[PDB]
Amino acid sequence: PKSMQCKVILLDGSEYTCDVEKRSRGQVLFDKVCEHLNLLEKDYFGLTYRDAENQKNWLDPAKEIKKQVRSGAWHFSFNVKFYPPDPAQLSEDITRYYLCLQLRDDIVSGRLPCSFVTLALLGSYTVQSELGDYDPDECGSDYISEFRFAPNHTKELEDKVIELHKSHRGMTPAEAEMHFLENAKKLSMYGVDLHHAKDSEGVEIMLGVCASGLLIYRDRLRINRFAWPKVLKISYKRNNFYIKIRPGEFEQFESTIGFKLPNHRAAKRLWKVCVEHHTFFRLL
Ligand SMILES: NC(=O)N1CCN(c2ccc(F)cc2)CC1
Repeated sequence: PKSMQCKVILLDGSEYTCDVEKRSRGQVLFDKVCEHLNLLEKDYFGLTYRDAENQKNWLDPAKEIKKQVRSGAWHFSFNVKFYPPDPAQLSEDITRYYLCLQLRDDIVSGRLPCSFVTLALLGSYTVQSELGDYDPDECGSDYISEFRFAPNHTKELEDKVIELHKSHRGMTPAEAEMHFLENAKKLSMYGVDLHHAKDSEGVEIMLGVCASGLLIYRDRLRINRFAWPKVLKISYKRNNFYIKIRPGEFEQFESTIGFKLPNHRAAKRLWKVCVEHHTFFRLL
């Protein structure tokens, strides 16, 4: 029974290595990673891989690993797939911990934009969680934390993290993680998966997929939002992704909005993440 070596980048930046039979489905590897992580609330998470075009793909747990990674290495990341709109409702602290690690990467990477004050507040809760109570000993007037807090670090941001850290005396790791999440969850790009596209006139837009629906970023002045309820039907054909929108009360016919994606695989990928989010956020 021939087994393939799998390497998984965990949310703390460390590598987990295991073996699975070469005809294994993605669920087999995912179950092994989740057990390694002592994670029970597995529904929010998944494994990503990079395809032959270097795009991030979700590893489908129901399909053979080999028929997804195809010609590529058996190298994966462990990621949040469905960002809970109310992290306080998760049953375990360890779930909330992994969600925090994902969000810290979302922030440092610039996928999750954040004001100066919110970067420093989020930062201060991570420090409280990881080091415990503020200690003046590990912080002179020239302190810079090992912790990555932001896509661009400034001495002013480092100072503001420390100032807010001082206010969190007595806060336990679970408490600090919950405060982190209560703030992060409110950010306008929280849990938003962004896809480059063109509208039916060839104008460059972004399509965002999240818990509440599909977003269309045309410009800062023009953001259309389709709650899952309003979305009747979704489909892809060639390089195109089409969305059917419910008629308003006492309108006869649905509207179709068509989008052009970079290529057929980018269209299919957007279609599948939409399918997944609708099913998830219709059951949650
Ligand atoms: N198999 C079926 O009978 N349905 C058809 C509609 N479909 C859907 C998917 C995504 C979305 F955004 C809106 C609707 C769910 C599956």
